[PDB]
Amino acid sequence: MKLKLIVNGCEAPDDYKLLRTTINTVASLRKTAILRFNSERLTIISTPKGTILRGDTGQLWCTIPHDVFRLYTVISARELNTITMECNCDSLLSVFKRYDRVMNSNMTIKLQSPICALGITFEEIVKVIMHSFKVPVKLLFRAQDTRIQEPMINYIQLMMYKLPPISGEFGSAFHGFIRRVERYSNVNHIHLMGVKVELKIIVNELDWHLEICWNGPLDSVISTHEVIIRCKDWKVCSKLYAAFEEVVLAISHDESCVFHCSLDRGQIIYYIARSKGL
Amino acid sequence: QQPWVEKYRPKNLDEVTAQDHAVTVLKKTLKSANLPHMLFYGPPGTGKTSTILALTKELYGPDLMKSRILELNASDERGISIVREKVKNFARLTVSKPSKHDLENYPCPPYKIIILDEADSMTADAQSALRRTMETYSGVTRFCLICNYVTRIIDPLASRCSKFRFKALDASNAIDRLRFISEQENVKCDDGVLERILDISAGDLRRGITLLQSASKGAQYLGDGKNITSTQVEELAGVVPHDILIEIVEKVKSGDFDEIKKYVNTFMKSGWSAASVVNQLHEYYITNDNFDTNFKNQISWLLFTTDSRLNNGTNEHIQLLNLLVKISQL
Amino acid sequence: SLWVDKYRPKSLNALSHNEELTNFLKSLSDQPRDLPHLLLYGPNGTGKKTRCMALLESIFGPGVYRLKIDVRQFVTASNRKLELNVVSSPYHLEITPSDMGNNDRIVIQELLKEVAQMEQVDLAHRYKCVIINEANSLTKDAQAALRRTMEKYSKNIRLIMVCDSMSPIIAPIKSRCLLIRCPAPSDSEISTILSDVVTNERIQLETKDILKRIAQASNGNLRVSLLMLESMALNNELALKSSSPIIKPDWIIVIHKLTRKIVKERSVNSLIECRAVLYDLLAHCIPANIILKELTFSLLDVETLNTTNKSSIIEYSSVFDERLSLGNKAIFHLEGFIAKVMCCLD
Amino acid sequence: SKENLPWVEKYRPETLDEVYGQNEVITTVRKFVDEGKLPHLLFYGPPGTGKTSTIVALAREIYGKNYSNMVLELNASDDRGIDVVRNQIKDFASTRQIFSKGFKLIILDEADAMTNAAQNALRRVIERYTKNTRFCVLANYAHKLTPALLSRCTRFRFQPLPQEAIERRIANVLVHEKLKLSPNAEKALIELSNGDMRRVLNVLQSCKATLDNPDEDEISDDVIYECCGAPRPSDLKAVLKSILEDDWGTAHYTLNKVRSAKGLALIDLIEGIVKILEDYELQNEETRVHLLTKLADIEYSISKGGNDQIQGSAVIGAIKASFENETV
Ligand SMILES: Nc1ncnc2c1ncn2[C@@H]1O[C@H](COP(=O)(O)OP(=O)(O)OP(O)(O)=S)[C@@H](O)[C@H]1O
Ligand SMILES: Nc1ncnc2c1ncn2[C@@H]1O[C@H](COP(=O)(O)OP(=O)(O)OP(O)(O)=S)[C@@H](O)[C@H]1O
Ligand SMILES: Nc1ncnc2c1ncn2[C@@H]1O[C@H](COP(=O)(O)OP(=O)(O)O)[C@@H](O)[C@H]1O
Ligand SMILES: [Mg+2]
Ligand SMILES: [Mg+2]
Repeated sequence: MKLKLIVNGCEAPDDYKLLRTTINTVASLRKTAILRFNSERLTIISTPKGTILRGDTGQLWCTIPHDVFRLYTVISARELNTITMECNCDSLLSVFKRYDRVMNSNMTIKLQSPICALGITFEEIVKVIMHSFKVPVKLLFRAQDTRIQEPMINYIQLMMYKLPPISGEFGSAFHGFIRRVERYSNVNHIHLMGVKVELKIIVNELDWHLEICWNGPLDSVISTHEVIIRCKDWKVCSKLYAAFEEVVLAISHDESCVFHCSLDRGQIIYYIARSKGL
Repeated sequence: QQPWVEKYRPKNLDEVTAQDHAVTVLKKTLKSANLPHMLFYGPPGTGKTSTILALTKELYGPDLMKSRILELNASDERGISIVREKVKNFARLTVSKPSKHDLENYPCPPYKIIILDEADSMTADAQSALRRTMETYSGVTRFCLICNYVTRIIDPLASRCSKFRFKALDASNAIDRLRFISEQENVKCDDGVLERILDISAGDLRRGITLLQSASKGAQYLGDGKNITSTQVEELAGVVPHDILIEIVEKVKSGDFDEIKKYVNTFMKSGWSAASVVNQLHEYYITNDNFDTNFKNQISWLLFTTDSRLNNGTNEHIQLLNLLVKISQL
Repeated sequence: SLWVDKYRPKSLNALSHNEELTNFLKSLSDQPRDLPHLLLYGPNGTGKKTRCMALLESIFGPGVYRLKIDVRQFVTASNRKLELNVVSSPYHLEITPSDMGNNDRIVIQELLKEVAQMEQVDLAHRYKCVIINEANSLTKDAQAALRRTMEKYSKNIRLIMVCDSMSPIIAPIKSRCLLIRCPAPSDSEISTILSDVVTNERIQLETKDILKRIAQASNGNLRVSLLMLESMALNNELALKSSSPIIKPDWIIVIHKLTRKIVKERSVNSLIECRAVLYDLLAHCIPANIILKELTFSLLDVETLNTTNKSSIIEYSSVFDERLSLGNKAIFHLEGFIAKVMCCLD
Repeated sequence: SKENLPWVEKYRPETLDEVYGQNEVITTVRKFVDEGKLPHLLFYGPPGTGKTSTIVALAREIYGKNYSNMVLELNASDDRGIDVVRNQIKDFASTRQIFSKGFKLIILDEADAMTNAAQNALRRVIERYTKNTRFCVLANYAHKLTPALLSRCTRFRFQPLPQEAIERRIANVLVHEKLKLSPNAEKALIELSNGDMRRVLNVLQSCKATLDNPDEDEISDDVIYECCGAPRPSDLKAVLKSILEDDWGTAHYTLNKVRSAKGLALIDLIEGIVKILEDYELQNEETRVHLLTKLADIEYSISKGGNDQIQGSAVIGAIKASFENETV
């Protein structure tokens, strides 16, 4: 087995930023993240695999291609040279932000120090300054990788919604509409709603029945469809929408909300489970 | 799927058994619109929450219910401030309009119901606050107070609220309901059982249903495919076997203090419940023809005192030993 | 680790002292979906918590024993900070509301209504159990919230509360639970468990009678007997003889000395000395109910007292235990019991 | 929409002529109105005896149309701390009257729920602004009122309603609802009321609801007892006879059979037996002491809950034991 990759911020700022976007999202969701270092792609998974006293059920499954990495030499004894690896997200955030600060030369990562470690090496010029980092990781086995499977979603009630891009006339407007739910301190369970189109965020309280809507023209990727979710999931959704041009919002009637984000490819899907039954 | 108590909770007023008085009054109120303020009281597991939920459903339907009902129970704060603000605000609220479907399918009387379950846990200050809130808004809001102990409800609120006493569910009262539940869950019971279940569960159908479910689970785990006997029911209901009780009686008869002390030590090592053995001793002694009237008077007062002391969360060992020693000197 | 924890049965098949209770637990755990609310009541130290954990392992599989402890903060009416420790594993929760005093109602409301409403969907929905140790210590206000909490939110949460002498548990709570009686082991089973422990621990044993002595001296208390076994194992260089003394806790010895003094010298100055001893006992957080119980059952073991004195002692003990239940200061009732005993003995 | 209301707040008197029972209080307040002088009143009595009805009818009679801006009514449902008394009550009873003239009214319903600080503040408001404002204090418990507050108020005591007042109100309600009532049902209702009219109206509403056709069928004592769930007098007499005369086993069997025939409660039987025994002429005097003490203990224990069979046998044993002194 051997793991090494070559990532340069300058050659492709977009995919490097997509990589940093992912690291932060998986850090914000919870600690640790599974790095399914397949020989031909990388999938970064942050799953509860559940919750007892917190409510953590959100699962993010980001797929990034191998072509994003300049060099993606990955070999092992598993099928199609699969290395799955769990590492604390704080250290990976620190490594990536340090490399970004230095860039603001290539970044070299090799699997070098059960409990293994990774090695991040890159050079800074002000003069020659070398920056070496070692994040403690764990060599997860194939058996533990088998039980990590993305949630299959039905298509009998999963209506899709093509949200307007972040850049353009509607970019700031839709961002404001998404974030308008964040200006109240009693909003924990938002209630999405879709009528066949309009996107209504409904807040239920004894004070006053708030009914935020979206009057702008909205399209569908292709009947009511209402899903109650927590507010942290919506914060993650807004952060995803901020850095994603193409975003798909899929709703399962009284079930779950699927936030599909693409970068034409590096794709991000956020699985959100209903908090309350309507 | 679910525990049989929550699975077989009545959904309409027809399913509620043995409480005919209150249920007919409420059913007649269905076709009228002058529902009073109701005070539901009775022993535990007698069908009060079931009755109020069934009535509220029959009144409003699943849709209007969420907008025309406010429920407060002991799991939420119900202080004087809460009673003065939240309950008064809900009573002040105008009656939400019904929809077309609600207007045609359900009766939808022109008022809202405030259900205060576990009202015996409210301080007298909160009830005093509730007095005029109940009164001055009687044309727009109806109040339901549910409790086990009426004496915890202050006299003004007991006067304002119409009183609906729920009878204890004996064998005769709830035998049909227990048979219904047993047959629908495919429970094979020997004759005599389903009456022992209701005799052990004195005035409590929740306890009887849970006992039946536990007996069914045992008989299913056995895989033997035989009926449930009364002995099994008494075993898993916490009833002391007749032989142990007979030994207790015989050691009391020979009034030696040390023998009784040693036997009580071993018996309390056996983990029995002092209330249950005290009850069984009551049955044995008061129904026995071998004792005279004077002995029965003294034993009745001793058992009453022991039961009252045990109801106060005292030490079961000390109370039982004192009771048995007192009986030995009678 | 202690021998009580080192040899704790981690499975429903590893429990080897009651059998019939194990059969009932297996019957309950065959179909976990329709599991009711349970109430385990029996003498202290018999193994009720072990039975609960074995049932939880039977239902949710191994992993219920991976306990994570976290401190969660509360606020009372007077806005003071309270810190309850919640021993939380996956698939179940442990709460000891008695860690707070009369302020356990806010815990039983906030912490438990939080999880009762919060569902456990992750499309599949499971019910997460909650264990309430020492259900007797609830103050009739936590139980009133408890009853509706578990009646209405049964679909998402299940309650398994352990207790001994469930008389201070209110009728609505008892009616809402399946009553599981856990009797204490006989001396033979305690001796067998101790034999297995010493065999796995390589302690040299002279004779098997010194295990029956431990079992009899522990009064059907598995944990107490195992702690005695470890004590005489580490105080005799891992070689136990019939000369090895039966060791009892310090407060038990103090109570026996107090009994001897009360029987011997009966005056107001003796009453004051007894008050000093009782204050020393209360300074060690020994609950007054068990202080009175041990005092009574040590005074009833004195052979110099006739039947009249013993009957008077038990009557006064019952009266003052009821007084202690409804009281606020324990010293009044302890001193009253001792004074009545000293006045009746002479 | 007065047909959409419970019978209690549907037959609430609107005029002073409709408040029955309290002849003397009504006559005196009518004289106070006629003479033009109204003192600071204090209405005290049991619940449901006509205090709020009387004060509201009196205020309506004094200010027929200006009632909204002439009367300030406060009750336990409104906060009445030191600040409320200092600000709201003082500012109301410190400003000139509306329309031509008059005196302002401040009704304090359930004033025993007020703290001592609020009453201590209120006393000087009462004594200082009495020229143009009069107070009415309504209270069920007079021990919660400061002695100064009681001093500066004119006391009117509302007795529990007599038989005649309840009979007249029952006749009015029967005429209004086209209901019938047997004389035995009238007696049963009188006895269960215990000087309360709200109880009468609630029981009558439940009796109308019980009847299959409330336009043809009457209400007998059987319907009264079935709906209210109380023991018939015959049942109480039979239980007491079995306890006093028969042996222990048959007395216990009779108690259980009588209880299970109609699902009677033991507390109702205890109260009925106490009412029956209060007429008994006991000859040992220690028979009464034992009865009263034991039955009060049993009633208290019942109130706290517990074993019903144990409590019933305790009742039987307490009665038989006490009546042992009678023959002595
Ligand atoms: N009359 C009845 N008919 C049918 N089921 C009943 C009846 N009384 C009780 N039950 C059953 O008893 C269980 C709980 O009864 P509830 O009425 O909800 O509780 P409860 O009467 O309020 O007792 P509390 O709340 O402890 S005072 C449910 O499973 C009901 O089905
Ligand atoms: N003298 C009376 N004449 C006619 N109806 C009466 C009389 N007294 C009471 N009532 C009835 O009892 C109902 C409520 O009694 P109220 O007088 O309003 O209450 P209350 O007398 O103030 O008792 P409290 O102290 O407030 S609980 C009224 O709506 C009437 O129907
Ligand atoms: N069947 C058994 N076999 C071996 N040890 C047991 C058994 N049952 C209980 N024990 C031991 O008893 C000790 C204390 O029991 P515990 O579960 O604490 O009782 P309780 O639930 O009354 O507190 C535990 O450390 C456990 O090892
Ligand atoms: Mg209830
Ligand atoms: Mg009033």
